[PDB]
Amino acid sequence: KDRIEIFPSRMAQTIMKARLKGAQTGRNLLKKKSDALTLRFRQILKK
Amino acid sequence: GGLTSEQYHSQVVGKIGYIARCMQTIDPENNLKKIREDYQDVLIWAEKNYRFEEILEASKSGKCPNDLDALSRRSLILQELLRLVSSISPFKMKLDLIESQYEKMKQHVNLWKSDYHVKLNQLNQLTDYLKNAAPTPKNNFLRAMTSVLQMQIAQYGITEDNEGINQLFKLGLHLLAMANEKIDEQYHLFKGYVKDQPEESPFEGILPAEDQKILVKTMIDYAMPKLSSKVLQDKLSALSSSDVLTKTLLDSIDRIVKENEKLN
Amino acid sequence: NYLSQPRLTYKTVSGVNGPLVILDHVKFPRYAEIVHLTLPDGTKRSGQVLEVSGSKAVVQVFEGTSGIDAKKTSCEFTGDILRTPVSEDMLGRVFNGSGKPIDRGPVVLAEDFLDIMGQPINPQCRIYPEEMIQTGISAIDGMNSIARGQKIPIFSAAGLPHNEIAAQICRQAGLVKKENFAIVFAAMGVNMETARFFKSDFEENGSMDNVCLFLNLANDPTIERIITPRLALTTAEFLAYQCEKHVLVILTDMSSYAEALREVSAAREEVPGRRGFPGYMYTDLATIYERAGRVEGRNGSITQIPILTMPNDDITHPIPDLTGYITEGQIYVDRQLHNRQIYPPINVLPSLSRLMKSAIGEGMTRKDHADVSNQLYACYAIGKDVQAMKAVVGEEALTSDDLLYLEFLQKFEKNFITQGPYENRTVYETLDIGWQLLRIFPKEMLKRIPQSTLSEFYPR
Amino acid sequence: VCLFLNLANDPTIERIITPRLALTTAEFLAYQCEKHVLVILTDMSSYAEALREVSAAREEVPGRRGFPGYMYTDLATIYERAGRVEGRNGSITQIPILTMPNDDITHPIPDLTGYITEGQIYVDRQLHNRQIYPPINVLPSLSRLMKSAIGEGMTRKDHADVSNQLYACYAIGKDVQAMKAVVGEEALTSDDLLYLEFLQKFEKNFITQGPYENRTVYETLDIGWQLLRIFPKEMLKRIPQSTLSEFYPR
Amino acid sequence: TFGYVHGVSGPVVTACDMAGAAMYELVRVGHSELVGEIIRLEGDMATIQVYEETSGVSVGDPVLRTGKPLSVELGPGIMGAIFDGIQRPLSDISSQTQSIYIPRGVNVSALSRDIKWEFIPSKNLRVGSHITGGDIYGIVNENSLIKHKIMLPPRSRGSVTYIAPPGNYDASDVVLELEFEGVKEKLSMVQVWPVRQVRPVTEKLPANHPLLTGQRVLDALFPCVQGGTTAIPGAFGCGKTVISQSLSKYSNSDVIIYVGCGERGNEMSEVLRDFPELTMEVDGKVESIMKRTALVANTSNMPVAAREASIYTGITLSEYFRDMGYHVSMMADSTSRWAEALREISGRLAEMPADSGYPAYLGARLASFYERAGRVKCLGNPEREGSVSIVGAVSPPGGDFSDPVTSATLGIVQVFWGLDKKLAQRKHFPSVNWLISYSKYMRALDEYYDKHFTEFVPLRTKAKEILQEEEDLAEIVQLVGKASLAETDKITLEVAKLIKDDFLQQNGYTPYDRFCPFYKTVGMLSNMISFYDMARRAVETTAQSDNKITWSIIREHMGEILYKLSSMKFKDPVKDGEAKIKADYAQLLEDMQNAFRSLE
Amino acid sequence: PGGDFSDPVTSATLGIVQVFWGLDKKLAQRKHFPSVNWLISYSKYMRALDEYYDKHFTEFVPLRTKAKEILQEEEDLAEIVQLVGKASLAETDKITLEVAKLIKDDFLQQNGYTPYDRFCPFYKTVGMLSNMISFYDMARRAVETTAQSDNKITWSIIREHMGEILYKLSSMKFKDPVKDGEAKIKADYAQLLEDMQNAFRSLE
Amino acid sequence: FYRLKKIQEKKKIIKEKSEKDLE
Repeated sequence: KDRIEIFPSRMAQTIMKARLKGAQTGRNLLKKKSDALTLRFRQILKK
Repeated sequence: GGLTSEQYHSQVVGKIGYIARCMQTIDPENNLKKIREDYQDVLIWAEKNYRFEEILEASKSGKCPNDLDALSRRSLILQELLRLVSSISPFKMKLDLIESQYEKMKQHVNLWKSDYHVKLNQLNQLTDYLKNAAPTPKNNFLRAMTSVLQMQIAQYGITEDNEGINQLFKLGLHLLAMANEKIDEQYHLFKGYVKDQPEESPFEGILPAEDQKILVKTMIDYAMPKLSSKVLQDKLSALSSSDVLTKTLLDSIDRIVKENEKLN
Repeated sequence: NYLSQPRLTYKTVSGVNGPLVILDHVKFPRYAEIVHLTLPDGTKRSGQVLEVSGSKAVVQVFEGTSGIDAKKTSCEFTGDILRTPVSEDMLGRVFNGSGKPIDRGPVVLAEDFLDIMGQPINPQCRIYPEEMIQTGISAIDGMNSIARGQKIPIFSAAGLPHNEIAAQICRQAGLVKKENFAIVFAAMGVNMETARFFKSDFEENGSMDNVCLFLNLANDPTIERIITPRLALTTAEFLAYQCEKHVLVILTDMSSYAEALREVSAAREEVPGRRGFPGYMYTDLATIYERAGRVEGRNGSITQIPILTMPNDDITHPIPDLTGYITEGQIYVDRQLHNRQIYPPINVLPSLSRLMKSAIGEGMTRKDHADVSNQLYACYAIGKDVQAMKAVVGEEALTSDDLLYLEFLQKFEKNFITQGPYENRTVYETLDIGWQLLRIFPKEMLKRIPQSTLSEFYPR
Repeated sequence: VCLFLNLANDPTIERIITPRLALTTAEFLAYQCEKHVLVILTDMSSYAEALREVSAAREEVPGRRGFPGYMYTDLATIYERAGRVEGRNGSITQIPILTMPNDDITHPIPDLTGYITEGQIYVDRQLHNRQIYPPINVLPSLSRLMKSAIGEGMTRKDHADVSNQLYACYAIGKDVQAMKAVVGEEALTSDDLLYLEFLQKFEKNFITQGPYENRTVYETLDIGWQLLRIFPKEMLKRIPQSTLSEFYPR
Repeated sequence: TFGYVHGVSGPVVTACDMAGAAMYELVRVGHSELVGEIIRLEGDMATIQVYEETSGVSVGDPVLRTGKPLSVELGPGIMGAIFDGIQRPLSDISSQTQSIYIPRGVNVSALSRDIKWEFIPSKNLRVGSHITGGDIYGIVNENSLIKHKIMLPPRSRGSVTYIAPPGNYDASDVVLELEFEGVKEKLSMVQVWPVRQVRPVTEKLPANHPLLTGQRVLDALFPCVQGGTTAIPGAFGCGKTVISQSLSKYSNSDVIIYVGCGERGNEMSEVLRDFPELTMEVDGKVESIMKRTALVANTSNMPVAAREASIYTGITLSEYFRDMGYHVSMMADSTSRWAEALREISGRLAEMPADSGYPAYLGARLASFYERAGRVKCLGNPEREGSVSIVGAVSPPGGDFSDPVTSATLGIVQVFWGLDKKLAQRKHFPSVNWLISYSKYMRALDEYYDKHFTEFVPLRTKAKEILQEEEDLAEIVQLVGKASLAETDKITLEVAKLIKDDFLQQNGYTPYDRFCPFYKTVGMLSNMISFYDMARRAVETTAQSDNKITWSIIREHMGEILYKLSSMKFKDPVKDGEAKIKADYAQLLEDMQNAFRSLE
Repeated sequence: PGGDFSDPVTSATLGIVQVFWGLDKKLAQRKHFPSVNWLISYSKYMRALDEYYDKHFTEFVPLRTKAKEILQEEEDLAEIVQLVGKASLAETDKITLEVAKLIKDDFLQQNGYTPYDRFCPFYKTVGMLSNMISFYDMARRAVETTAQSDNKITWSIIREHMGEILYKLSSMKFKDPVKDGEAKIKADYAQLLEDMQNAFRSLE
Repeated sequence: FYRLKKIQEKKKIIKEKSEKDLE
């Protein structure tokens, strides 16, 4: 629910930071996808 | 959040002794009957030559007045009147004005928030800086304007909204703030004051004759560079015979320079 | 002048416990008094008094206590703390972590016996950093310039070539040159191969006349690893503040220093603090890092470029974390650039030389330099952002300007950041390389450079 | 009224006895003089920090966040002195106050207080940042003694049921808001958008109230019904059909 | 008096024959007189936490106990000095030693001896007269600015037996002698006070008069009060220097005390280079701000207790100038690095760690620090008010405010000036974020504003609303483009831009933005909000009609009004008199009203 | 304890050792042997060994650098494919993924229990990598030579024409170091280089 | 930290007792 239920350890801190970089990268890539499609969508509406 | 009992009663005996030391300076002759009567409780305990330990034990016993806030209000009113009377040392205030200003303060809600305290702090601020008044137009003008202020305060008090006093604070404080190299702006400010005062001789007799001559010489010396013609320079130079600063000197300078503005 | 009295020697070893030998009946012992131990076989050994209490003196031996006994072992107390035999002739020479020479040369004939601990530089006597030190590396000198007297750690990680960067800085570094510059290179917990690399790569390449080299190996005693930074900084203080030299100190692994502090704290039976390091780790790191800067009325100045192997590649760890609090910005070596074979692997995006605004200016470099670095930063950052766009949209979806930021990124990594281990670039040549990359864009696109600077330098 | 003041500049160890003095005065007034007393304990977090300080300074066995292992019992020796007692007309009521460190509800200070007291009143940035004074978030709030106090003669007979349905509607309102923030209204149902509108109507009328505005429970329940009337009668799934049939059309 | 060193383990020295010593008594250990405090007693033995490096201290070295706990000397010569964290004066250390180092075990007195300052006794005093703690027995004219009131220490009281006549005297010369209970005390201009103990006062008052910084963004949106406690997020890209230098040059604060609580070596020297070079206008003269300030300074490598105590020395000094009747401002520059030095003491003492490794008492150490602020009725006879404000900079790790030192500080301080890197990267100085910043003192300042600036409360309210609408509308602007918004939204955005770029931004290096008086701050914001109210009236009053007003129609009919509004920042109080600036603002108001009369 | 390299034994070891072969749970789980992560492992001895390599194996250093580059660009391309699929990938990015698959599955991968892979000599090792990277260079040229041209040589046109060479490339691992001596292996791989060049020449 | 502070306290007590037993 509120947490991923990974048990606390110095390993788990490392894995969550790796996943956070993963999720922030995936956010930015999907945001670039959204921006590129939104630009085309506005251009296509103008057309 | 407060004081230890020893500190609290120490502050009481201090304030009680101090109100008496203030009476001895605001009224060495005992003329101010209504003011002295209002402090009779604290004054008795200070006038009797009790030891510090005896009056402290009397404060612990509550035979002395022992409310620090009550003593603080009483002491504050007397100190603010004492500051007023001290700040006007060259001009004694009329006794009826002292008791009147005291009654206004006694009846006021809070002195620190009062316009009286603002005006008095301005009177002190202008007065205090003069202890280092080396010869220069700014300092000569400030000694002059402050001497007028001290006389007017001795004639009107602080709570009276005399338009001259109120304007004189603004002009004096502006000249005090005005940068020391700004000789033409200092000259223009002081010139403007003498033109705006209703009297033809606002500084006459208020300050030493040597200082009056220094004012006349200051106005002539910082006017003369504006004249290009030797005849008009000589006509303006001749004004240095006068000792008292007057509107007629300014009007003489103004005529002679405004003639030079068309004679160049 | 000198301690005229003779030294005492004690057989009275009341016990041994790990690295500690506990003398008793000792006369007036000092905290941190240096002692010489003699073993039963006549072997000499070194040590310091780690605790004193009445007649007891708990010596921490430098070498392990192996061979010490209660009855034949003799401890000689020198009556003073450890002092460094220091002199200007320490330039062109190689020392172990205790300050003994290892270059086949003689002991140091000293000009002074400075207290190893040093003293705090008086903050009113401290002067602000005022001019650049060239490291010779373009990713530092053209993007993260180092002011003479700044502290700036090179954050790195296990397996990255930071020792090669440290060595290349130590060869190439110098003043701007529009003999009075000296390097104090000091290396802690170094594996014997990297120690051969540091010794050989300086001695083979002429630089020695302007470097003093301290080596402490991974298998050398943990207490000599604490002393190594203090010798380095004591020599750097002598060279700068007694001898006017501009000095660059290269402390090559602050992590193994911090691990040595962890052991010295365990030696006093102290309870471990944050992440197992001592509570006072900030003051010990500060006692190393703040022995730096310029001082009023002297030309000498100690700059520090520490190198710092980040545990687990994470800046949050107390070693990098406390270092970021004390030092004026940081350089990051990056595994991403390393795997891409960009040597030096210096990532100019997270890196920041905090005092570069002081280091760069008219009469210290070309007047354009600060503007060039700002525009290069923007173009590399935007190039990375456009590389993330390319990854989503493919080349046919990009604009002409996006293709310029990609051409810029490719050429910038492959010409500006990439240097090689022996090519030396002065700040002037780094700026001409910078301008060669900036010229990829039309003049009006260089938005962080003034039009006056563009008119003087944009044409190639 | 009586006040016991220990200020942030006063000695920290006095904070151990500061609430106990208040309670010892309350026990005299309530149990010996039969008065009713409301006892306010301001900054139980600053109290708990005085315990954390003493604990750390004595090397006491730590619980979570380094508070003493006995912190629950020390807090209980304060809190449990609230209550009525047999044959005395008096009553001690306590309203402790605590600022949660980093707003964390799982922090030992709120958490142990949570176990000891008869439910919690809670205040939240989600209300305060929108100027919704008093910023009392109902969902984390509860009262363990409310169920026994609610009922006929003490309150209107419906009050228990009105409460139960207000919690359900406001809870669904928060959950549909959490959904909308991802997906927009296009993936919500018309009923979900009605719970989102209920949340807006609810906070602006039920919670929002002036610093001198006094409301009885009966006016509060009339407001509660005027909010519950946002849904059709058959949607009010926590309330019995008789209560609905009497009050829903009013 | 002398005890003897029993043992040494790291920075901790055990001593013996110490039976007459006290907990937290300050002690000199070793022949070189290293400073340390008694942290434990165990009989005739004492354990001393030494501050300085203990290398070379020997068993049987002397232990000379100073009778008093860690304390600040107070008197003339405080002004202009660079003290360290234990009040060793760095200027005297440099001058006397002729060395770039602080030598281990300095003995230099905090106030220089043999400087015979001009002293005037209090004209009301007499032999036999009563006197109490906080009574002024004279004045020392150490600087042209600070007439330094000399006053009886808060514990002392009695009957005056001697006062020095007018003359030249120093910190060691006896100035006052008094008898109490048959016992005589001799006093000098130097006074000594325990650094961790609050200096007592007649009443700690509510704070109600503004501390003007001269910056529009601060003084308009998030005001601070004399006596108030505020905080700043100190970082590289924050722009803290713009606040700090402006406060020292222009504030209505009679004394400034700045405390370096473990700044970085070079960053400390940047501060100590600037404050001498900073100058201020007073009485039409120009003078160095060193006439009205003192710097406590500590680099990160200074002794742990010198860092930890530096914050407490700053406020002990500041309370002493408060007690003289001065409105003191204290700046602390690195409360995070202070909490680290505090943590290092706990780590050496082996106290149990609390949240994030900080000590359990960190909340109380911060709270008892900030509670030493405020306005006060001082002790003694003249009834004088005085105050200490405290600016406490904090360094949230990576911008995370949840660290206990930062979280507690923002929980304690009534004002926060949220400097933001995103603003400083665009040169938006002072770079204060107008959404994240806050001030709790508004309810208290409203008394002053209602008296002196009655229009201001409506204006600040509308300003925050306009700025909040910009942030909320910006999402719609990105989602559908600015052109798709309503006319009331479009004029709202333009005024928010006008406020952001021409009111909240202030380039303090320029002649015109150098300082902004409160009258100019009200007049600028009054004109901007008057234009907003008229624009809003025109668009809303014409909505749904045939004839309709929009931002383009307004701009086409009155583009000179938008230009005149932007020009207001360039109007300079040094060149133009306050009456002239007021008349110009009255003209802009009449101009915009007549301009809107062409549309409505 | 959980394969975590932040563990204190690993941390102390990493400050000391000049070579570290970081084996990875994800590779071991998918039964990639010998399970070495090629983006976490390192060898500080490269500096010294480059003297031996430049004396005996002059092609190897270029190949070693290009190999690690191809493998790092594989991680970049492999991450983005999770979101974008193939749609953004340039024809050179496809050639990078194809050769990265050959290098990962047919060069880095090696079966420790099967006699064809129990041990691999250096002459076989350098020859395998020489072929796979010579294919990358020639394929990358074949694509990029057609940039803005009237017709593009795509990754698919390459992959179809080169199908025999791709099968030969993957097959290089099967040569038995016992029965097929270094002379025979080098000769076969020289025929693969000639076949590879001639197969690419049909598109140039 | 707590466990190790208790261990160090037990050692301090055992050191003191071992010295006292020699008097």
